[PDB]
Amino acid sequence: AFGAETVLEVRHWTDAYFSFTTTRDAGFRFENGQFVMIGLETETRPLLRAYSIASANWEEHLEFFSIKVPDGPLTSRLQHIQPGDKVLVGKKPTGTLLISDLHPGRNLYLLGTGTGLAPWLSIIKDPETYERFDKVILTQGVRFVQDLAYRDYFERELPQHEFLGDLLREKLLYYPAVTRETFANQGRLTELMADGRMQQTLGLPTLDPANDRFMICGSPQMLADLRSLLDSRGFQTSPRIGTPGHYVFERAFVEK
Amino acid sequence: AFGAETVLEVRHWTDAYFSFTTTRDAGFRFENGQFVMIGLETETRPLLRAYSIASANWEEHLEFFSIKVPDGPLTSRLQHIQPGDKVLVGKKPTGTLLISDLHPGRNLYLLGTGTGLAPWLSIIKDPETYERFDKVILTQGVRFVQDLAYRDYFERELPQHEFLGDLLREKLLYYPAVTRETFANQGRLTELMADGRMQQTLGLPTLDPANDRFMICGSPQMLADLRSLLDSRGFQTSPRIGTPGHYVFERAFVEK
Ligand SMILES: Cc1cc2nc3c(=O)[nH]c(=O)nc-3n(C[C@H](O)[C@H](O)[C@H](O)COP(=O)(O)OP(=O)(O)OC[C@H]3O[C@@H](n4cnc5c(N)ncnc54)[C@H](O)[C@@H]3O)c2cc1C
Ligand SMILES: Cc1cc2nc3c(=O)[nH]c(=O)nc-3n(C[C@H](O)[C@H](O)[C@H](O)COP(=O)(O)OP(=O)(O)OC[C@H]3O[C@@H](n4cnc5c(N)ncnc54)[C@H](O)[C@@H]3O)c2cc1C
Ligand SMILES: [Cl-]
Ligand SMILES: [Cl-]
Repeated sequence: AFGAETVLEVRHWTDAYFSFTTTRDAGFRFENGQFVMIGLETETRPLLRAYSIASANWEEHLEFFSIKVPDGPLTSRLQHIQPGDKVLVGKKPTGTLLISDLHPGRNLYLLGTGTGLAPWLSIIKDPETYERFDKVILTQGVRFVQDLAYRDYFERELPQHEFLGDLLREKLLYYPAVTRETFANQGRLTELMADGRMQQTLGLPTLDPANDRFMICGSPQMLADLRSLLDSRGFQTSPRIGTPGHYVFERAFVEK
Repeated sequence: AFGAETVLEVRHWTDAYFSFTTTRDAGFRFENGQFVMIGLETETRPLLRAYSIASANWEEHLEFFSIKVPDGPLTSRLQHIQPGDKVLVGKKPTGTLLISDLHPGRNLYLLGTGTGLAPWLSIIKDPETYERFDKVILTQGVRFVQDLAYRDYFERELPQHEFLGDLLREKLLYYPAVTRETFANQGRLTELMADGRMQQTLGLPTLDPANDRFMICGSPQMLADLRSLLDSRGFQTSPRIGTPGHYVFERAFVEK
């Protein structure tokens, strides 16, 4: 059920976040935005947790973007992985963060906090994302400036993607947000959207249910707050996988 | 001079050939087709050898395609590398296998035997290769059918390259050759070209110095034989790096 894959590269962003890549089974297929069970072998039972696949389905490796919880059963150990180590990966990806469950639209907003950024790494590398949308707004809301992950990638490297680059300079807009200190965009994503600061910064029109589509991935609080905002502006959720709406959303984690 | 990189993936083709990938230094730049010194740390002095870079310069990792010599000082050890191991990689790539040293042409023939295939893995992934040529003929001459490396990649996977695929189906022609047993294309590359079997199979015209360009990488014998053939047909070699000709060539190894 859970075959081992091998850890390739590992990068630590902060004391709380790190990324890693693994090998990918020949028969492993997924839709961009989906999550899969991953984990570790132990002295007893394997430790297994849901993780977004932070890479596109056309890519040769898998990537994961992970929290580090000091006493978390999985991540207390996962944080110490090294190239060559084994990480268990499931066979059955699933999840709600699918552009196929978004009604036709013009602007695609990817609203993520913390590790909620993970599925966006997949989505922004899907060619179909750009076939369907005029603008793709990539966000990450974090606490401090130093917490922003993949910043150089988004700001410098991705606009040079030998293959996606030309399109990305035209369509991909990066909007980092920081809560706990002064910054160009200071606040929760809900607050930056509530008074239209996000749209003003990006040069986009006031939110409109006919035009704007959302994918939302974050804390229980951010999901509740953003859903309340969008619902109050006339946006309708996708009610289940396979049924389209103006937005889709998925818990980045649960407060256990 | 020789910083360590980390081994990522390893694949054994036969008892005599294997491939591996490594991390790449942020400041490491190269022209497609070039070689670099690589090697291993030891109990004394590092073991260092010239290796073609078997990947394109736009890619995030390096790949190498290696012989296994039973009592070879480097490869007796290199064959046992595992994910996570360190491989030394030089800073100063060089070499003659540069499309920039080919006069304008129509068809690009990549004539390789054994590990001579390595630089072609770089060249066939360079977008500039296809800007400059109507057809790219990818060869590997080997002894037995089972020795052909990357066969599924060339025949099945590469024509589906999410980004290079459309172009490759149009322009990339794979021509495997085998000497020691019956096969669609049986013989040395020199022999398959001497009587035009290669051109007939591929549906290309008789060799013509105005139109056909060659990059040649292989054994001392194959280089001598192919140069004699091409020279007798009026093709002129590039005399040095930076001065263009109808063909370029480089030793895949030396008989020590
Ligand atoms: C659909 C889904 C997708 C998920 N995708 C990811 C992902 O891409 N990356 C990832 O790191 N985790 C993801 N998670 C959370 C993940 O399943 C684990 O909870 C996480 O690996 C921590 O495991 P643990 O055993 O160390 O801590 P656990 O005992 O699961 O969690 C303990 C506490 O850690 C905190 N926590 C757990 N995960 C996070 C998190 N991601 N961000 C902030 N705080 C967290 C919460 O306070 C939680 O109560 C996802 C969860 C679900 C349900
Ligand atoms: C410009 C250049 C590029 C090279 N690129 C590559 C490359 O991409 N991949 C690679 O494996 N080697 C390549 N080589 C050969 C390489 O430098 C080493 O010789 C090889 O790694 C074997 O090292 P060793 O110490 O094990 O054997 P060494 O003592 O170097 O060689 C001993 C014997 O092994 C045989 N041999 C060595 N290399 C090969 C080979 N590649 N194919 C068939 N027989 C060989 C010869 O009989 C040689 O006399 C290249 C050499 C040069 C000069
Ligand atoms: Cl929020
Ligand atoms: Cl030959």
